Amino acid sequence: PSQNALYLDLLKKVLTNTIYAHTMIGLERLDNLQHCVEAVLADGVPGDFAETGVWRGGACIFMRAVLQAFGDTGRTVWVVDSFVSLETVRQNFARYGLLDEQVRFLPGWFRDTLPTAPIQELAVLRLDGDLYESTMDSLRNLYPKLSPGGFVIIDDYFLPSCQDAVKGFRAELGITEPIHDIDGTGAYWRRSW
Amino acid sequence: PSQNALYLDLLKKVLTNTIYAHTMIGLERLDNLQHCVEAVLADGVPGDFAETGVWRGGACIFMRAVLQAFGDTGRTVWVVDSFVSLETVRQNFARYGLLDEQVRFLPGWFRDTLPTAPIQELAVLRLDGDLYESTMDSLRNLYPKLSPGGFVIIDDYFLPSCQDAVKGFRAELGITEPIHDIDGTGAYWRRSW
Ligand SMILES: [Mg+2]
Ligand SMILES: [Mg+2]
Repeated sequence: PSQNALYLDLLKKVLTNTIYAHTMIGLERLDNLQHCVEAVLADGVPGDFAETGVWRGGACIFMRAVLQAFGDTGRTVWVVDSFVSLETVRQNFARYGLLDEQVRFLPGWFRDTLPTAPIQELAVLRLDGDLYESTMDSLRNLYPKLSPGGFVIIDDYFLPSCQDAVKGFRAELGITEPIHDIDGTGAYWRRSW
Repeated sequence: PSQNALYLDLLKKVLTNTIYAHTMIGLERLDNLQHCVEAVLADGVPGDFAETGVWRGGACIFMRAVLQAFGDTGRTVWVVDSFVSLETVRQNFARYGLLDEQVRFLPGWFRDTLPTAPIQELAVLRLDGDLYESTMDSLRNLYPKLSPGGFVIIDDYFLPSCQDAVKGFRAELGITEPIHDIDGTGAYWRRSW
């Protein structure tokens, strides 16, 4: 059931700066990110949230905001990137009053930070898969933490080179859950039960 | 009881542009405007809302937003000024998706538009009382429509010349409901029962 719909609808107008930028990903993809997050809450899919490649942080701020909207104080949002520096993203969470303990930051190269990542389980995994290595590093390390019922979201999936990186990973692991389109740009799938 | 608090809290961060301008009046005065509007809804004080001197319209957008937040479809918000033109304010309501039938516009000089004003009753009357004539025109014409339990809000009350205009009006009508401070700038009073 849709708690604080108005809040989240306004926040998307604001994050996308449609109101006068904090995320390039646009409305349709924030919409997708809302439904996936609301599904894991409603269905009881355990785990934290995590985005690799956050840029200014809008998507991570938004995921945090949905947790705010449904009164979930247990799940953590993981903001993972090299760093548009870290402190700028931090204070981007602040301006929404969401810079708190439900937001943790993993600064550094993915090669270095992800294998030893202090994440136990995920209900949502998100990546702006522009590059081959970034995508594999993210999927290979973090996907195994993705709980059943959890979602993987790939923001630039339909870029052919991103496609191929992704098909390659799904072949490696024998992952066969079917991919669904979002907007001709991004795509996602829900891990099986 | 506080419906959609998160929505309204975010909207104030946005209207005041504390998030990256739509109202100069600031947080404390949007806060005051929230409590007064929530009181008339909770207490059943009938009537529309009306602001004279709106500038970009932020306060009027906000009043409309509180109606959005409490699911009140009956009350109208009156946006009253000469016109930073009218159409700019209109599309300022649009960017929040609140440009609808619960918002009506009274363009023109107060001398011309207010005596023949198509307003029946008010629960909230608001003015940025910078000038003597604007203040009197607003109070004299519209205050008598203010229901019992209704609020009058004067955004620049503590400016000495605004003070005196206002004391003058309250003397004229034998209005004795005591004035309360907001922030050292604005002030308001609640009409008696
Ligand atoms: Mg992208
Ligand atoms: Mg003023």
